[PDB]
Amino acid sequence: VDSNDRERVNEAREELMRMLAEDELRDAVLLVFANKQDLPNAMNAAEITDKLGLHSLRHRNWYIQATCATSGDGLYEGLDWLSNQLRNQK
Amino acid sequence: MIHFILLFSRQGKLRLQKWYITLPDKERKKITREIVQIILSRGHRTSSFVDWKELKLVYKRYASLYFCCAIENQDNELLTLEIVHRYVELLDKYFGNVCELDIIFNFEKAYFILDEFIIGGEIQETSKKIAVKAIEDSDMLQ
Amino acid sequence: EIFELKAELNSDKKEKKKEAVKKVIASMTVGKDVSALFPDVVNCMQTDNLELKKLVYLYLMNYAKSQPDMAIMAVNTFVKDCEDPNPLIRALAVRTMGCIRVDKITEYLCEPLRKCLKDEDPYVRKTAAVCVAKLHDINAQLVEDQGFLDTLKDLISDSNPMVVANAVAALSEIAESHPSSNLLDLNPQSINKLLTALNECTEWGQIFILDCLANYMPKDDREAQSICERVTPRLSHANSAVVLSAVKVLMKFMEMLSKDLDYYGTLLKKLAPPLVTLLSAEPELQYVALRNINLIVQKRPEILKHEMKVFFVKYNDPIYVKLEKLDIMIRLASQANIAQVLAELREYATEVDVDFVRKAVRAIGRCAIKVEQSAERCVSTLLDLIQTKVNYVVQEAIVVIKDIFRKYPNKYESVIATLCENLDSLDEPEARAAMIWIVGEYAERIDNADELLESFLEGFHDKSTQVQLQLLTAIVKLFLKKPTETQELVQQVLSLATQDSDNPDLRDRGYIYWRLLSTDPVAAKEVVLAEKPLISEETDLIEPTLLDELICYIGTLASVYHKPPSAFVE
Amino acid sequence: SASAVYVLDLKGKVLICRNYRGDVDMSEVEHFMPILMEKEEEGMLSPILAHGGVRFMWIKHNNLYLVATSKKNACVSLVFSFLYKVVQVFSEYFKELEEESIRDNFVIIYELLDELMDFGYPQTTDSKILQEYITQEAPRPPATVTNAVSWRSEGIKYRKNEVFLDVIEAVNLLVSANGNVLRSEIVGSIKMRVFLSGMPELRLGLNDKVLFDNTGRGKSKSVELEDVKFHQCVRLSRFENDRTISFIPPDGEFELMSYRLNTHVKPLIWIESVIEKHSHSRIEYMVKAKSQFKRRSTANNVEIHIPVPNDADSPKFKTTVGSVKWVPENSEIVWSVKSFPGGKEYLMRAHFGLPSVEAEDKEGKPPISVKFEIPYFTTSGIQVRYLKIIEKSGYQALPWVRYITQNGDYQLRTQ
Amino acid sequence: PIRLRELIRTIRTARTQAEEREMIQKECAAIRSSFREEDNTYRCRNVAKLLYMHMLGYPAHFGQLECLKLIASQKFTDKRIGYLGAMLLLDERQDVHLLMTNCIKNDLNHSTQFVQGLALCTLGCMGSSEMCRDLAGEVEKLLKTSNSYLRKKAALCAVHVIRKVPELMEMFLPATKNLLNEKNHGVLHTSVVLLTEMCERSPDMLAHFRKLVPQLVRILKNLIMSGYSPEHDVSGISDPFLQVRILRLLRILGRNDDDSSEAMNDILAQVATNTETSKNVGNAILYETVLTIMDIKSESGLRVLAINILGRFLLNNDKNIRYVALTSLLKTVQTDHNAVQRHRSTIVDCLKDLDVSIKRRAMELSFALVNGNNIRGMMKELLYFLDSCEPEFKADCASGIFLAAEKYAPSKRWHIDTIMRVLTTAGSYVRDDAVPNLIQLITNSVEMHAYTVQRLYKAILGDYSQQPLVQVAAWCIGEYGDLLVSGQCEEEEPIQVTEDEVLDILESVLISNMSTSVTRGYALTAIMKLSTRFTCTVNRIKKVVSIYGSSIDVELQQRAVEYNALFKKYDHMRSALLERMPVME
Amino acid sequence: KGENTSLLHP
Amino acid sequence: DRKGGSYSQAAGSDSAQS
Repeated sequence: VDSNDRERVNEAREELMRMLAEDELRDAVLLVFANKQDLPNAMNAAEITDKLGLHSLRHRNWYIQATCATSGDGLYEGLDWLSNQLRNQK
Repeated sequence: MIHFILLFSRQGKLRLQKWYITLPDKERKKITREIVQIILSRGHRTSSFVDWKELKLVYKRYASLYFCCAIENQDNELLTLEIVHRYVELLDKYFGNVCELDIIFNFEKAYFILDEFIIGGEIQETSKKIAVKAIEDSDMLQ
Repeated sequence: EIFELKAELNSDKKEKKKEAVKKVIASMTVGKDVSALFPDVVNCMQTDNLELKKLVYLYLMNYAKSQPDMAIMAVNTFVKDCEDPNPLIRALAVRTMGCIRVDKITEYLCEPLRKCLKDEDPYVRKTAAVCVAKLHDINAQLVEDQGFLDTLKDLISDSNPMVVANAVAALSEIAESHPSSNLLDLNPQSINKLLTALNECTEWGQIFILDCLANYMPKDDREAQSICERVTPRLSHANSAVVLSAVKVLMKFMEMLSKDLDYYGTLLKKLAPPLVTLLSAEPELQYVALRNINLIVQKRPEILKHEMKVFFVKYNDPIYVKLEKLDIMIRLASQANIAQVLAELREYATEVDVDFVRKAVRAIGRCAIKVEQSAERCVSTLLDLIQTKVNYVVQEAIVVIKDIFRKYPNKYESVIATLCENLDSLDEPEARAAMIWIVGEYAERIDNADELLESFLEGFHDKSTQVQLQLLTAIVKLFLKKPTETQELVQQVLSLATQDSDNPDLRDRGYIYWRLLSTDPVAAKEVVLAEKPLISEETDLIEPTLLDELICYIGTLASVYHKPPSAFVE
Repeated sequence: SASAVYVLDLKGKVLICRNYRGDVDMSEVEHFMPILMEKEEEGMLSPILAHGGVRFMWIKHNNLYLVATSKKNACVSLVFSFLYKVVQVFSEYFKELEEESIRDNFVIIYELLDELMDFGYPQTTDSKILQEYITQEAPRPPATVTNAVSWRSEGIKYRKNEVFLDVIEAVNLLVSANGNVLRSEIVGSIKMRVFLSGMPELRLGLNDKVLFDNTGRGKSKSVELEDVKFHQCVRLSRFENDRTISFIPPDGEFELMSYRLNTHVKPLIWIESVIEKHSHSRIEYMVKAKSQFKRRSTANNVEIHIPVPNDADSPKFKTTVGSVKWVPENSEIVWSVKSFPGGKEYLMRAHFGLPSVEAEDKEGKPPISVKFEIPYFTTSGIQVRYLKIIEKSGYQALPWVRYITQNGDYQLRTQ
Repeated sequence: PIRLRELIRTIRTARTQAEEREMIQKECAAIRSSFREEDNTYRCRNVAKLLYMHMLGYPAHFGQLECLKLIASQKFTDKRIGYLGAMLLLDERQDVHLLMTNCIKNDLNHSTQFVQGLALCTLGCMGSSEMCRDLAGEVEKLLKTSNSYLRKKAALCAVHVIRKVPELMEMFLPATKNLLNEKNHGVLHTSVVLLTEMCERSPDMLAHFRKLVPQLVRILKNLIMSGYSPEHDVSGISDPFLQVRILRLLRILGRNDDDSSEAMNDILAQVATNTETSKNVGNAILYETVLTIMDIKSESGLRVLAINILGRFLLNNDKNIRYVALTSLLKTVQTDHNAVQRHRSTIVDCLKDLDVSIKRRAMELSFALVNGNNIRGMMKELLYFLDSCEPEFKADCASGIFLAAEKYAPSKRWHIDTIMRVLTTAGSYVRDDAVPNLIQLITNSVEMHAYTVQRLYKAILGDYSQQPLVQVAAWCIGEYGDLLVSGQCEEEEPIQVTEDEVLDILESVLISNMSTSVTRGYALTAIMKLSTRFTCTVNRIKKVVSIYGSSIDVELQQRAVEYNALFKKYDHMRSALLERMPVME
Repeated sequence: KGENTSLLHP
Repeated sequence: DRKGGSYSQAAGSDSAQS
């Protein structure tokens, strides 16, 4: 997502919804990455999810993760979550 | 600039094709069939030049398989024959005693030679040995 | 090569002569000009072996026109071989003698033909029957001089029904080229005798014993009834051509039968099954069967009126059968099977054959025009097909709607609204003109007719002559009907069609329209926007004169093309 | 009235030619190939061509086109019948119809062509009779050709007298995409292989509806054969008079009669198929096969062809019974079943991939065709009653026959 | 993963087209199955097999994304296969080449000199109107480098972009400046081609590109002097490809200037005599030099030498030489028209030659050489050639005869007679578009109408299957019925016209089956106009018009209804709108 | 055959 | 045995109809 563009947030949400309205991509779990986590205008990990209504994705395993492009914090947690969602073993 | 080049056999089968114009596939397929019919319906003393749809289609077959081209009506005609002869010599030298069998099986090499020699309908290298060295260097890279 | 072959063929060992003959036969088959050694193979002709004489005869026949001069060294061999006790050798000699197309050889061949004409051997008589016709084809006057017609006529009066059939075929061939002077026709006794051998003739002999009756004409109902009583059993023959010949003979004989008797109904009921069974023949015979049904359907349409399901095209049917199936269905289209025809045509519009799609659209239009009880269904089907967004389908449907509106436009005002926004970007000249004509003629239910004509007025000077004329007519009609919103459009059309328009007919039409507009615009309503009379539909039924002669020509090339037998032969 | 019976090839070479009248130049064949190429590339190709005033009417064989030139208004049906008889003779003499025999059997091919037709009129076409005067490995012609009986050579003697019959059924079904059956015709075919001594005069008797009505037994199960086409051996006058089927069977296997009647009964196999074709994503094949035939009969080798996408790839088959194979050569789902008991119901759920990029041209919807072959099952209910084997010498024949039910034009229109 | 050689050998075993299709599909199914699994090891073989099948005439649209994936790969064979697939199965109308811009940009800065070459070649061969808009920035970067193997590719890419984008040539002017000193022949040839393309594109760079004329002249002189070289020496000709480009550049430059023409005069004079034309290379070089000289304002002596060379080449028995000479003569038609008349016999002899191209060139030269003095003499030769012309050359000859007659017709009677003869002899060869031109020509002439009308009536009663002749005759009758029959109101003495056969001919044409619905309209218009022009046989065409109002043609039905309404309700106003149409050019 | 022959025979 | 149904013996005539 691009939380730094308010005028493009609606377009990004519409694009995500159109891409989420396909009958071929069903096994692909949702992976929301909060990019551009360096400006004070960026929202939290729940305001963006509430605006996009990620909870209204039936049969979709979504997970929001805030990653800082300049530093790199939160990338490892997102990778671990993706690995846990893909593999269902020890 | 050469609009297209089509290596076709005497039986009508095409062994090579390279068109420099963005045309539809059905249109391209019809054009190829019409060219094969016109060339296949011509004698041995037709001057090896045909003005098909305002395009000087020149044909010069050195074997059972013939060759064809499509140059705009703004350049010389013998230049196309010289370019065809140079390409045939380069193809013979790169492979070694080039024959019909090596063309169907080695069409990938012929396409690479054509790409390294003629680009966009225009020529890329006037010499005959520098192109061979460049092709050998590209192939030896793995 | 050639020298070695000649040396081998000029040897005394038969083991080399047979091989040389085989090589000579194979070289000619392989496409080799072996006519140069014609005089060299002539020496090795009179041989006791029968496997070698046939090859020599075949080479001589195939090498007869090329070297007529060298062919004079074979008459003695034919004369000597025309008396061998073995019937096979005599038959081969008789067959090879007539095959030689030499003018200086056929003169001396009359004596062997006369000797073999009354031969006891049936194979020899059968061969001589064809040889007489072959000789008469080359020299017509020679056959008359030799007096073979009298001998040919008595052959029908003899046993060996295969020989009788061969003689009948030869007599028919001779009479066909004859100018009809001294016809070989016979009284009912000869017909009865031929019928008595018709149940004994072979598969090919039946067609010969059936074509002769195709020229005779009965004079009473009793003779016709008796002839039909024997022609009926021919409907159960495995040969698809024998069934066709029997059907043609029955149709010809039905021209003298009386419908008041019960024989006409029985003949009609016993022939539908034969045509139905013919529809299940080989794919090549399918075109011939369809042509025969079409040629018979215009004469007696009460026979196959209930046969509609068997006219449905199959998925594996050939293109030449698929095209004829639509025509057969259209010729048999009625109100009883209108729904079935519409359903079959709808499935034919989902195919990939562009010619097949155009034929299906034309058949649907013809069915809608022929029957007015299913016009609404046809219009709905056309609208649904147009809604599928098919370029060829849309182009065909435009012409179909244009044709339907011209015939029954009284209650076609509820379809113009859907056709108003119909992807008018189609560039087909046969569809743009139809759409323009429909808009101009039906410019009452379309509230934006003036706005739609603007897109077609951009290139009216370079669109086409028919398109330009249709646009000029539509603009004039719109101006006459509604001159408030089309006041400037008429002036613009007059200026573009009379000033920058170089079409002679188009220029004349524009000048006439301008003169009518400037003379009396009120009279233009009764002059141009007048009620045209009923449009006479193009009748697909052939003329009764050609159909009567077409009935006699059944199963020949004159029936498939539906053309006269004298308008196609050369 | 053919002018020259020739044999062509797949490259335009005339394998064999045999002119019968000479009214057409031998060089006219060279224009047949270009004319055929022009006709096929414009949708106007036909088996009967036209080179000026010369017509080229011919059929297509396995590897050759049997073209026969003509100039006058000849009977095209006669030419087609001659071509069919020649094809049958070639099949009877040579086990294969390909170029390997045309260039190898020229010694006997020329003799067969010369003997078959003279001046454009065929005179002898019986392969069994023709095998006695023209051989590839000559005495006087047999009297059978001159005699009226030209389909049964006299003097045939066998140790036993066995006549094997074959009542082969042909189930043709034309089911529209709406779910209704349009063309449902059954074409009977009694093919017998007679092996007897002498010249027997078989007197075949079945349970015909017309025969039962004439006798007065029009109340039991009688086949209502709309069309009955007997062989050349069957006497037409006897059948027309009182439905008497009397004919002398030939020596070997041949088609005696070919029944053809419509059927108003429910289909033996009911195929409920669905297509869940996602747009460029995937597709589903909810195909259900319901056997409406009797449970006592088993349809050997059930093969219901299901036309899948031409560009389908990565296929998966979730079926119930029978092997499911995807054949890319034919571009269809071959639902192959070895044994299908009557009343059985096999359910299949297909699932295949599809490229993201759309195709350039439409592909059409070929109809689903089943290949069921149920032995010992007569759908029309026709049962053979008697076969009067009469011989002058006098012998006790042992007639035999079997009933085979298969699929004919058993196609099903798709959605 | 079967190899390409094995697939080719298996395909060679296919005899029938239907069996070959099944065999190709057998491999296509496996290729699709391997591509759906995202195979990365044996992708080159599958790509080669798919390219071979597509070249065989089989559909391969499904093999589009796999080429994009292989293009952005790291292996060299995979990259080459992807580039070949993009060049072959990819085009501007594919709609899938938009994503290849990123791959091209990524490969445009690669360290390898071969991957970048493949990417540049792909862009040159399949450049689109939008990829060049986002690729022009990187193309100029590679054009200013010193890589000889890359300079030729950069020049070709820039030329392809300028051809695709004519508005982007302004970004190439500061990149090709001072680039004529390249030692390599390929770089010089690419620079010359780029300069010629820029000059032919816009004339704004002609002034800036006309200053380096001396550098090109010196380069050409040095190449001519260096007659021996290992490379570029074919049949004793040094750099024929570069020489042809130099000659084309010199012909395209100074075509309307005197300093530029005079600067290159010495080089043209030296090359016009110091060149060996024994081989085809020399003949091509001579033809190019002659073409450059004819299109440039050179000296008078150069023209005599060019005329002599053309005359010597025209007598050459070689068909290619004859075709080249005919093309040169046609090009130098207006320029030096007086000196071209000396080969009239040679041009006429070319019409009887057995070469389709040679015959067409001779016919074109004869048509373009028609003057205001040789028209009468050349008319008989043109008419004889048309009667003995090829089935596809009859329509062209008929159109050329009319075009020549309309331009420099010696007189109106002669032009009309020639047009009538062409119409009566052309038949099914005259194009329908020439009918409006003939009608306009007939309407413009107001002095000869009776003679043309009588000829049209005589030629129309014989045959009616000629659509253009019939349309012309119908229009002539409709426009001049007052002159065909004079004083024929009632019964008179027996003349050629009787006022009855004219209406019968129109009725037969309307009812004739050899009508395209266009001559029928002209006949109907003539019948309608014959109501005021002809007053002897009146009230007779009205019945036909009423009976013709129920015709199957919608336009024909409308025209019949309109004529009948005027004839039955506006009998007095019919003559009020039947005036002669105006005559324009 | 006619295919194994060289193009220019050099 | 034989695929397509076992062959069965046929009668000589309609014994029930004389």
